[PDB]
Amino acid sequence: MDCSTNISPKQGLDKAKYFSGKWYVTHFLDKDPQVTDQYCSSFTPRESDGTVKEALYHYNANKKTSFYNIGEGKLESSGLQYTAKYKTVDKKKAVLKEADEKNSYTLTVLEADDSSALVHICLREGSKDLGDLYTVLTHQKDAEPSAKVKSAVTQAGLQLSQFVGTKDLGCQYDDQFTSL
Ligand code: HEM
Repeated sequence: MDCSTNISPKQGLDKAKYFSGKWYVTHFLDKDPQVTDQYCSSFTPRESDGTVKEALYHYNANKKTSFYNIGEGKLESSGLQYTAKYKTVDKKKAVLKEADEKNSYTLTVLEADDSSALVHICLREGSKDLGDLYTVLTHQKDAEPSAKVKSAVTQAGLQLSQFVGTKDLGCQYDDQFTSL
């Protein structure tokens, strides 16, 4: 597998709209999943002098288990795009593994407004691309994405209908973990 190539951040986006609130994934598009388990995710991204830190949460909807990470990276010269190394933590944010130099993700923001966003994420380990994911995001669980963000899905060459909708998965979030 190869992460999608035509990916660059939309220019003219207002970063205070992305580094805002918390995000819940309402729809995801996973190109070549190595597992069949489907997940829910929420994260809280903050930025300061070009360094991003974000608490990251995954819920396995089949096994009904959750795992936790903290990402850190630097904004690119191109705009709202950053490559993040990440720690592995427990629900109390105790560090189980420090960030290393082989594991990272690149996050690119394709659209972001007052209520919603579209972002792309390539997860990598050493020389291999592990996962390519598009995610539609809202600020509350199960809120409808904006017409603008829906338009950006189609602009990106995609069909929203072909994403997995997370509402039917029976998601469970930990809003204490994502807070702050
Ligand atoms: C609902 C949306 C998402 C889905 C379906 C999803 C799915 C997955 C899956 C299946 C894995 C591998 C789990 C394993 O077998 O260990 C994973 C790992 C990971 N994801 Fe996501 N993910 C989502 C959202 C996100 C987002 C928004 C971010 C970044 C902000 C992110 C960052 C990561 C990272 C860093 C890992 C590596 C964790 C590790 O190696 O322990 N994910 N995700």
